[PDB]
Amino acid sequence: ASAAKGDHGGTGARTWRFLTFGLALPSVALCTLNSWLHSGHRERPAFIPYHHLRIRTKPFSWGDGNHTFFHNPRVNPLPTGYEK
Amino acid sequence: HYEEGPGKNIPFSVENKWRLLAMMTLFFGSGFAAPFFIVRHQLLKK
Amino acid sequence: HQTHAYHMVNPSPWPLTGALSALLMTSGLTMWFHFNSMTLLMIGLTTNMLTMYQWWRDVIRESTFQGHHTPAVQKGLRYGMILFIISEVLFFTGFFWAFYHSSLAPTPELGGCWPPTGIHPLNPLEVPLLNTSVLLASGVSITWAHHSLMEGDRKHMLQALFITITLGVYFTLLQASEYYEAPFTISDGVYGSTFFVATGFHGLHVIIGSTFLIVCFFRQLKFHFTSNHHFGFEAAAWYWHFVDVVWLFLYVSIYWWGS
Amino acid sequence: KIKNYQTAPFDSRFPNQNQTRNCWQNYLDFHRCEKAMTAKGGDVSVCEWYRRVYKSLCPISWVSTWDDRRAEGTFPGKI
Amino acid sequence: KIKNYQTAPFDSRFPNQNQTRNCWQNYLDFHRCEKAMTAKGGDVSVCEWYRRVYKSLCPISWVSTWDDRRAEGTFPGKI
Amino acid sequence: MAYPMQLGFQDATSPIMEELLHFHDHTLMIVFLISSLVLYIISLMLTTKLTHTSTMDAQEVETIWTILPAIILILIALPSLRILYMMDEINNPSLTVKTMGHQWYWSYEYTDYEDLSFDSYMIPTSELKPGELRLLEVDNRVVLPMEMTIRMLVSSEDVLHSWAVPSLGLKTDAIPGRLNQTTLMSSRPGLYYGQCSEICGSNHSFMPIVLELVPLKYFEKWSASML
Amino acid sequence: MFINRWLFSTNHKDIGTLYLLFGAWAGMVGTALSLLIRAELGQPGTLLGDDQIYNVVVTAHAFVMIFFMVMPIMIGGFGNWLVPLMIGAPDMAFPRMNNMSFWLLPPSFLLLLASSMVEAGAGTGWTVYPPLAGNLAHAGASVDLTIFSLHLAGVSSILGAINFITTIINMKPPAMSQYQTPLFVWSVMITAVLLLLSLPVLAAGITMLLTDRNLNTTFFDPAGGGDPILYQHLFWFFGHPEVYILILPGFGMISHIVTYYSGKKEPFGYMGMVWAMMSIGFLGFIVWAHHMFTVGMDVDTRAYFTSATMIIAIPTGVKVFSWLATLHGGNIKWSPAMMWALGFIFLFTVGGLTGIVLANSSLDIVLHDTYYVVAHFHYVLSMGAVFAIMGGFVHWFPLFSGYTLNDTWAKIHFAIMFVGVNMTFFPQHFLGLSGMPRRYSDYPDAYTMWNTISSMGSFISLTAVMLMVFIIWEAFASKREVLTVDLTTTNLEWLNGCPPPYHTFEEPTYVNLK
Amino acid sequence: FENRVAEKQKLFQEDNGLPVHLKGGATDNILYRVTMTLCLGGTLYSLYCLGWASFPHK
Ligand SMILES: CCCCCCCCCCCCCCCCCC(=O)OCC(COC(=O)CCCCCCCCCCCCCCCCC)OC(=O)CCCCCCCCCCCCCCCCC
Ligand code: HEA
Ligand code: HEA
Ligand SMILES: CCCCC/C=C\C/C=C\C/C=C\C/C=C\CCCC(=O)O[C@H](COC(=O)CCCCCCCCCCCCCCCCC)COP(=O)(O)OCCN
Ligand SMILES: CCCCC/C=C\C/C=C\C/C=C\C/C=C\CCCC(=O)O[C@H](COC(=O)CCCCCCCCCCCCCCCCC)COP(=O)(O)OCCN
Ligand SMILES: CCCCC/C=C/C/C=C\CCCCCCCC(=O)O[C@H](COC(=O)CCCCCCCCCCCCCCC)COP(=O)(O)OCC[N+](C)(C)C
Ligand SMILES: CCCCCC/C=C\CCCCCCCCCC(=O)O[C@H](COC(=O)CCCCCCCCCCCCCCC)COP(=O)(O)OC[C@@H](O)CO
Ligand SMILES: CCCCCC/C=C\CCCCCCCCCC(=O)O[C@H](COC(=O)CCCCCCCCCCCCCCC)COP(=O)(O)OC[C@@H](O)CO
Ligand SMILES: CCCCCC/C=C\CCCCCCCCCC(=O)O[C@H](COC(=O)CCCCCCCCCCCCCCC)COP(=O)(O)OC[C@@H](O)CO
Ligand SMILES: CCCCCCCCCCO[C@H]1O[C@H](CO)[C@@H](O[C@H]2O[C@@H](CO)[C@@H](O)[C@H](O)[C@@H]2O)[C@@H](O)[C@H]1O
Ligand SMILES: C[C@H](CCC(=O)O)[C@H]1CC[C@@H]2[C@H]3[C@H](O)C[C@@H]4C[C@@H](O)CC[C@]4(C)[C@@H]3C[C@@H](O)[C@@]21C
Ligand SMILES: C[C@H](CCC(=O)O)[C@H]1CC[C@H]2[C@@H]3[C@H](O)C[C@@H]4C[C@H](O)CC[C@]4(C)[C@H]3C[C@H](O)[C@]12C
Ligand SMILES: C[C@H](CCC(=O)O)[C@H]1CC[C@H]2[C@@H]3[C@H](O)C[C@@H]4C[C@H](O)CC[C@]4(C)[C@H]3C[C@H](O)[C@]12C
Ligand code: CUA
Ligand SMILES: [Cu+2]
Ligand SMILES: [Mg+2]
Ligand code: NA
Repeated sequence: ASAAKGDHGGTGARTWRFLTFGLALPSVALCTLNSWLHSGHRERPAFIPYHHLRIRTKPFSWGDGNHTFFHNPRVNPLPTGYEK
Repeated sequence: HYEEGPGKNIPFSVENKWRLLAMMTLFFGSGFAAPFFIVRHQLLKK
Repeated sequence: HQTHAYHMVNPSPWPLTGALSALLMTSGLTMWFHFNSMTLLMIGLTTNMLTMYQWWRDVIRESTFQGHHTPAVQKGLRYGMILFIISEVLFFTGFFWAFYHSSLAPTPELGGCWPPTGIHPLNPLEVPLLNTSVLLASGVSITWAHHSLMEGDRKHMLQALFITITLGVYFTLLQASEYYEAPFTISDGVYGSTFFVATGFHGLHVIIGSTFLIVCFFRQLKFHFTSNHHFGFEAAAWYWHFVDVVWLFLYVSIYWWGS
Repeated sequence: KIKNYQTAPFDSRFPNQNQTRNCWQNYLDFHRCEKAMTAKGGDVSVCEWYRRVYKSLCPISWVSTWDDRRAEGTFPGKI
Repeated sequence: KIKNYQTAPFDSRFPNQNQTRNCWQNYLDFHRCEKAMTAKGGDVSVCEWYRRVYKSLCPISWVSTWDDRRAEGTFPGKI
Repeated sequence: MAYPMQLGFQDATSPIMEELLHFHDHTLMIVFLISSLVLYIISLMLTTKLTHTSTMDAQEVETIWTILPAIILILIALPSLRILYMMDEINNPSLTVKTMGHQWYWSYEYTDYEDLSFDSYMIPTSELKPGELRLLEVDNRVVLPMEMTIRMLVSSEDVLHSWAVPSLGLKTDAIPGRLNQTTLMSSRPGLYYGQCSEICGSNHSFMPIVLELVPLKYFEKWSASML
Repeated sequence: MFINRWLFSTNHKDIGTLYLLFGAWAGMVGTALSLLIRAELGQPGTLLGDDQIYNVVVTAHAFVMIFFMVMPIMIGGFGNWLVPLMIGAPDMAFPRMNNMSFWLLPPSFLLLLASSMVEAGAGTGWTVYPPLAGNLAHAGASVDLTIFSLHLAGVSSILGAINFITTIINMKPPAMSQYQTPLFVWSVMITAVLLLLSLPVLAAGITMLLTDRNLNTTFFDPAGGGDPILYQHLFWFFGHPEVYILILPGFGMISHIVTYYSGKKEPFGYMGMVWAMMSIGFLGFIVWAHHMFTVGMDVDTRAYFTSATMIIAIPTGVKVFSWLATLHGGNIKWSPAMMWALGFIFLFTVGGLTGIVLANSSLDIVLHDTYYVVAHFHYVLSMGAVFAIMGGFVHWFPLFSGYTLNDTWAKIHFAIMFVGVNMTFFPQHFLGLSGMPRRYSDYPDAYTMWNTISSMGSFISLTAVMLMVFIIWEAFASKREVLTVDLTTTNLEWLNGCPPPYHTFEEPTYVNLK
Repeated sequence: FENRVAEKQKLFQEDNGLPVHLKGGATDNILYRVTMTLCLGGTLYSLYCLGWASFPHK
């Protein structure tokens, strides 16, 4: 490809700054708009004690040994189901 | 600066061949003996 | 006196403190995983930080302050950094191999499908896409920073570098939040395993990369770099592009194709 | 009826040393068919072939585990 | 029995404007089921649901062409 | 089984193991020829007072010692691959038997018609009947019909193991969550031994395999009575 | 001054010396372990205990011989000592990082010893395959200490690889092209490239085993959708390159030794030797699955791996015939080093040939996991790698120390070792063909004769190892200082005397471009 | 900020025979002693831990 713009006479600092503020940051601003829009807590699915999930072959070296490192009560059920 | 030349570019001394024999004996002997004593250790635990 | 251009380094204690800190960290991880204690690990992490700090400090002293980095020495450092990055690529390759192995032939325990039954993947068009625009954008700003430095523009170099760092931090915060929000965990079978270990090691590299860029920012503030000699910045930029490319592969493989 | 089965015959879909999927597939097929017949008012005897094949190929512990899970509601496969 | 069909219901597998595969899938399903039942000694009435769905969704000319091809031995789908 | 002071392979019990014996004889001759040729040349280079120490040209003799080995490798690969594909041939078995590896014994399952299954443990040395082989006998043998194509499925319920019977040319790893297939066909009746071939812990050396090959008729009666 | 010199070193010679010392010590540990193995198999029955203590011994023997003896000696020892001298460099590119590659080894070794001290040790085989190596079949810290040992040894080698490649590419005289560097330097660079590419995959794999054991991941656990075979692929992807990493520096030293004692100014077909090592290095990355011929792979995959594996015989053959062609027309000096090199050529060839037998997946069905494999690798390792190390050691000892060994005693040492290793491993071919499995603490009665003879051979080797320690002592005890060495015009490493001064090449060599 | 590199160059090139890791002054000494103490002390402690883990506590 070749994009859809032009310059190339000499790619320098001014050109890269132009790309930073004219293309890169605007893209980040759009994706930030999109993300902080499609967010919203999606309703957690019913719990099913699947044997291939919530694996426990050895307790974790922290807490009560049954909670994952970044455990989220709202969406991460324990092997026995969601928490209170 | 450091000492240079035969017998001076090493971490052990070769000034006395008997003291050297003692060094080498402990050095190589400890290595060879270690597995036997670890085996003994494992047998004496259960 | 020497009549070659290479660097004869002063006897240093850091290789030893670094090696011992490695023993303390591994010993420490063992103590933590099996004898419920973090004491060894804490000491190990501390001496490791101290070793790296002093070792790299000395490299700056030897180069910026003592002038030991002749063109030959700098050429060697270039090869060294490229080789290091190559080994990092191969490390990630092992994780990608594990991902594709598991996902291309889903076993019966998963329901014989991918993603496994019970797994609800994140939407690749949401935060994961944002993360992608964040890293690609930082690739552009670090290039502006590079050109500014070469053109002798101090203000704009600092400005561009600051933007690059902010973007790296933004990615890290976004990823941290995603980790907390994810409905699946590292214990959720091979899907959680591959997902967290691969993106986790990648996140670690982003933190290392940002730290490297921060070091460059402060060395720049202190006028260490000349418009022609600034290998530290070049290495940080190559490492940063590497981190960027690994993300693109993770994005396409795990977040998109693997969903 | 069209049977007289000795053992599960060669299946071109699973021609290699790894036969894990062959067992799995037939187990799924039988239980899918058994569910369709028990539902729409028909006879499970049509599902016979799959039953014989999976019985022949699948380790007893696998079938036993899968059966326990279908009852528990944790069977990961689609039936 | 379990019917009282008005028209083919929403199918989560085909939720988009392009419904071509919905028709095709149900056509295949019916003829696969019909073949299984007529074979192992059973009743085609179990295949009814698929027949109603494909008949509702599929253009007459498509069904007609597919039927002609199954007869000719040129039907590209697997039945 | 292996006998005292054995040098080569156990006598072939299946047509495929016979095939391997001839392929090995073919390969071993090449191994002997090349290794003795190298030993000879070493001695030839070292037994002369004549010298030639100036620069020697190599782009001529290297053609010889590149093309020759290439030809030899093809002469080994041809029969090797013919046999490889032969072992993969579709044969359509008359019986399917499964074996599950465990720490430390094997269990067998003949579930084609009846639900027959049993464990197979090594007979402790202290318990051997006179004339029985130490470390090789088991309480329950794998009764199988001779001169018949049998499909063996191998897996494990714990760690890795490997199901082997040298006289039949068999070795199939027993991997948990995986069902490996191999085919068995004995040209003769008898007892055929093998041993676990993947390190599995404490008693890896003590979980043998014993096949009992008998005519179909006896196989059937045995089947029934083992209900 | 002692601490600054030996603990804070930034000198390639001193660092090479540390490596040689460490490797010599490790060799004693590895020898002891091999004696325990053969003592257990010396007569029918059980000597030490069941397969657990036995396999903890077998596993440690392998790790020690490979990671702590062979690699440190060849790469860290001879590599550090000779590479800079052979290209006229003042030192390594990263002299400080070089010191860390060394210092990571003692901690790495301590973790290996710790793993055998705690619990019941790691009796998993050096391949550490799960589920046996998992947290249920090997619960406790042992396997975790083993993984950590490998991590440290891994980092040591990766940093060492970066240092060697950089030094070799960047620090030769301006006029010297890569095609003007000695074959040993070529052997080290290629070895460094293999290490750089292979170790990171191993690291990935053992890290996944670590998480499966401690963080509840399931990369190799079918219950979570994992696969034990995935580990095998990851391990062997590193594992095969690893065996070539163990022999390449050996090939390099053999080229130097054969050339030197043939009274030749150069090895026969230099460019063919470079081509051969590069080809071997390349091919070594696409053949790993030959260690998995019985796991249940598709037949086409097995036909490919059989074929790809045999191709390596071609470049390896060029090296063997080139060594013979270097001897051709030479004024042969029957020194002890030459003897080790001649034994290497023959014994390595035998080991390589049985490797070709094993490449055939058809035959490997029956030979896999039997003593035929053990025979193969001990001919290439215990005879190949070890003879190259012994040859290089007796050849360069005068250079490193400034003293000469007693040649007669060195020739006696060679004779004893030659008998020992052959008596130990030759009978193992029979045991393999006849079906004796690997990793067994006891065997069926029929295997008694060959196991008895093999164990006696291992005692002969022990006698050789003890004699070697005495021989080194005698050299340092008598102090016969080196005066002159022949052929310095084509062996630059000797041109600064014995031992060379701490700092060499402060004023670089002069080399015209013409 | 102002460019003080020249000052730092003077300090680190001062012919006082000090190795680069201690040439900055007294603080280098302290940091070094802290680092080395934690390393060696931590190593002794790890050896002690190994000794403890080597034996069963039934
Ligand atoms: C130590 C125990 C010895 C027991 C001996 C046999 C007893 C037989 C009884 C009675 C003998 C007659 C009745 C039984 C016949 C069985 C035939 C069979 O089933 O056949 C297959 C069998 C038996 O094969 C044989 O047909 C035996 C072959 C023996 C070759 C020996 C070379 C020995 C050299 C020096 C002595 C050994 C140590 C050093 C070996 C150094 C490396 C070769 O199994 C093998 O394949 C074993 C060998 C594996 C491959 C090694 C390949 C490279 C080897 C040597 C190259 C040397 C070249 C220069 C020439 C040789 C130069 C030195
Ligand atoms: C370099 C690798 C190496 C070396 C040299 C050896 C050497 C020996 N090994 Fe081996 N061995 C392995 C690597 C090696 N081994 C591996 C990888 C395995 C497989 C492990 C597994 O299955 O998991 C194994 C397995 C293994 C087994 C099979 C165990 C089983 O399956 O149950 C046996 C059995 O006899 C054995 C015996 C021996 C013996 C008697 C020696 C003797 O020849 C040793 C004689 C002594 C020496 C040759 C050392 C001399 C070197 C020095 C002391 C350095 C000197 C110093 C200077 C010159 C500076 N080894
Ligand atoms: C120094 C180490 C070293 C080296 C260099 C090699 C070299 C080779 N190895 Fe070996 N190998 C090991 C160490 C080594 N190996 C180890 C440690 C194991 C076991 C690991 C474990 O399970 O623990 C092993 C296992 C092993 C296996 C797995 C067997 C099994 O587990 O069932 C196979 C399979 O193909 C194999 C093949 C080869 C081949 C073909 C070569 C080739 O590179 C050899 C090429 C050389 C020659 C062929 C000789 C010289 C050539 C000529 C004179 C030219 C003419 C020749 C012909 C025309 C054939 N090796
Ligand atoms: C914010 C994004 C950046 C990621 C990293 C940041 C913080 C974590 C701490 C260290 C991570 C460094 C490398 C990754 C190692 C393991 C994967 C961790 C990735 C991660 O952080 O994964 C988390 C698991 O945490 C866990 O177990 C982690 C448990 C923490 C203990 C670390 C275990 C240490 C093992 C290290 C092995 C080192 C070997 C490396 C060798 C290198 C080469 C020799 C996921 O959380 P979860 O609750 O399961 O799911 C979320 C549900 N809401
Ligand atoms: C599905 C898998 C998923 C995982 C994938 C994850 C990530 C993707 C991969 C990569 C992307 C990451 C980062 C890329 C960004 C920057 C890298 C830096 C390159 C750079 O900027 O290089 C420059 C020039 O090129 C040079 O080095 C050229 C010189 C190079 C020297 C080093 C190489 C030596 C190593 C061995 C040699 C190989 C030999 C080849 C022949 C072998 C035949 C078989 C710097 O100059 P220098 O060193 O002085 O050389 C002087 C030559 N001009
Ligand atoms: C699967 C196994 C494969 C088996 C291996 C087969 C081995 C090959 C066998 C024979 C090779 C024949 C090569 C013929 C070369 C002639 C030798 C010669 O005589 O050597 C020189 C030629 O230079 C030159 O090629 C340079 C010198 C000789 C070059 C070749 C010598 C090396 C041969 C190999 C050495 C033995 C190793 C064999 C490996 C198995 C002599 O030079 P000139 O006479 O011009 O000058 C002398 C001055 N005059 C003119 C007054 C006489
Ligand atoms: C690369 C350029 C050279 C080109 C040569 C080709 C070599 C490798 C590339 C091909 C990889 C894709 C092939 C996948 C298609 C098959 C799908 C599949 O299904 O393959 C799967 C594994 O593939 C997998 O992970 C494959 C995982 C990858 C393994 C390859 C290892 C090489 C990686 C190292 C190279 C470093 C590169 C640096 C990166 C820039 C599973 O195996 P099956 O046996 O089917 O098991 C199913 C059984 O139930 C039935 O028998
Ligand atoms: C919470 C955070 C903690 C996490 C742990 C890791 C933390 C930080 C790692 C960040 C790396 C910082 C590196 C700083 C290096 C500063 C020294 C430097 O950059 O030194 C430069 C040389 O490059 C050099 O050595 C280049 C040096 C290369 C270093 C790059 C290595 C990255 C380290 C990765 C380690 C982990 C591996 C992955 C784990 C699985 C000096 O030369 P110049 O710049 O030309 O100056 C000279 C001019 O002034 C002349 O006029
Ligand atoms: C279970 C947990 C396991 C943990 C294991 C941890 C192992 C060690 C931890 C402590 C090590 C950190 C201390 C800092 C190391 C910096 C080395 C460095 O920066 O080395 C540089 C060379 O490598 C270069 O450039 C380029 C190369 C930069 C390498 C940076 C070092 C990072 C070490 C980790 C490597 C991991 C391997 C990655 C693949 C998986 C500088 O070379 P020197 O010889 O110093 O000087 C030469 C002078 O001319 C400079 O003026
Ligand atoms: C290759 C580079 C990788 C090197 C290794 C990475 C090292 C990772 C260190 C993780 O350490 C931690 O350990 C803990 C476990 O002890 C935590 O505390 C916790 O654990 C507890 C102890 O039981 C609880 O009391 C608390 O709730 C708390 O979450 C914790 O925050 C965290 O810092
Ligand atoms: C002080 C310095 C000017 C050059 C000098 O030091 O003489 C200025 C120029 C550009 C730098 C700034 C850049 O414009 C980028 C940043 C923008 C601000 O929003 C916060 C501080 C910020 C991080 C920088 C701080 C500022 O103090 C810098 C460092
Ligand atoms: C072209 C290259 C270098 C020559 C030089 O510049 O000196 C040489 C070195 C080694 C040679 C190779 C080796 O001699 C091995 C092979 C020998 C056959 O005679 C031809 C192909 C063959 C594969 C050679 C091709 C080519 O002539 C190579 C690759
Ligand atoms: C072994 C590895 C798979 C590892 C894994 O399961 O994770 C696979 C991936 C791709 C495979 C290769 C590619 O599919 C291409 C080739 C296909 C041929 O049928 C055999 C060789 C062939 C070269 C393959 C060999 C082997 O099966 C490879 C290398
Ligand atoms: Cu079971 Cu070894
Ligand atoms: Cu290999
Ligand atoms: Mg095996
Ligand atoms: Na024994």
